[PDB]
Amino acid sequence: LPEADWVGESATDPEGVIKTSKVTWANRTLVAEEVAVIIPVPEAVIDDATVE
Amino acid sequence: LPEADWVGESATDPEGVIKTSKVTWANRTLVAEEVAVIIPVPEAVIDDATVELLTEVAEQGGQAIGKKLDQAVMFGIDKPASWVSPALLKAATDAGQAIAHVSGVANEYDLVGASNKVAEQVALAGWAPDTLLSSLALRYQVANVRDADGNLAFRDGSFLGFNTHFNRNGAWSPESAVAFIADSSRVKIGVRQDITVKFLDQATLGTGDNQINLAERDMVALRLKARFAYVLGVSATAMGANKTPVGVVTPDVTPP
Amino acid sequence: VANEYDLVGASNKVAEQVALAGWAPDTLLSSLALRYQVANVRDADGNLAFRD
Repeated sequence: LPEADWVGESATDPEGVIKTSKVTWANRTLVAEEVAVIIPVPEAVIDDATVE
Repeated sequence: LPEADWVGESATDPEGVIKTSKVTWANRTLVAEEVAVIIPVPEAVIDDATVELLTEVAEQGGQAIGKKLDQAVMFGIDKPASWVSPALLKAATDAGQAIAHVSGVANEYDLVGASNKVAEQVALAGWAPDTLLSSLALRYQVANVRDADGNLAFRDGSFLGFNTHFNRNGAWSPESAVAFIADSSRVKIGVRQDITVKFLDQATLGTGDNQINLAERDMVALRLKARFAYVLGVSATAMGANKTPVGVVTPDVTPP
Repeated sequence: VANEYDLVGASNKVAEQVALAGWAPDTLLSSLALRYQVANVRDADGNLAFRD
C-alpha cells in the first residue's frame, strides 16, 4: 500500500514538499501436478465375476 | 459557570453582601491542514500493463489519505501541530475517562460492562454519549462472551443506543484502545478540500541528486491531495468547567 | 464444559482473526464429528449449551 503524509506549506522549507510513495504487486501461480493409480487384475477373474 | 451563594441579612457585616461572579467563554478552532502523496511511474509500464494502473493507483492513494485522517483524529499519530484539539485517545485519557477491559468470564468490566461504565462517565460529565468507534474485534468478541456456566452472555446483541462504526483501513491501534464512546455532537471534521487528483507529466520531483525530472525520464505521476481539520468541543456543561465528550475502553493488560 | 474455546468459541476466535486481516471468512471445513459435538456440549449444570 502507498503512504500519504501531512505535507505542510512553504516555497523554501524542507516541509511543504509532497512526498513520493509506491504501490506494488506480487505473483501467485497455479501449477498443475499429476495424481494417479494403476490397479492390476487377472483376466480370468474379470471373466468369472458376477458383476462389471 | 457563575457561582451563587446564601446571602443573609446585614447592613454592616461581611455577610448580607451578594458576592459577584463571572460566566466565561473560550475559543476552539478548526484549522485546515493538507495531506498528500505523489506516485510516479514509467510511461512504458502504463503502456505495457494489462490493466488501468492509474485507476488502481488513484484508488489506493485515496485509501492511504483516509487512513492518515483516522490515525490523526483517533490516536494522535502524526497529528499536525496546528490542530490544538487533543486526539480522542489523549482527550479520554487526560480527562480520566479511560476504563480497562477485563477479559474472560462475563463481569462488570467485560466488553458490555466496560462500555456501559465509559458511557456513565461521559454522561456524568454532562454530555450525551451516542457513538461507539471500534475495530471489528469487538463485534466478534461480544458474540463470544461466556457466563460462569459457559453459556453465551449477550446472545441478543447489546450496544443498542450507540451508533456503531468499525475501522477497516488499518488505522486502529489495538494496543491503545478497544473502543471509543463519544457524544457525536461534540466532534467535527472540517472538509476544506476533498481528495483531488492531478496527472503530472512535466513536473520535477526532488532537488540535487534526488531530482526526478519526469519528462526526460519518460515518467508520469499522480498527485493526490486533501485539506482536513478536526475539533473536539471540550467545554463547560451543567456539571462544571472542563468536560470531555469522549471516553475510552483500554485493553486487558493484566495476566490472570 | 462450554467455554471461550469450545467448538463455537474457537471457531468465533478464528473468524475474528481472519476478519482482522481484512478478509471475509465465509466457509468452514470439518469432519462429521463437529455436528455431533456441538449438539452435545454441556454448560456447567449439564444442560445443552447450543440447542439451536
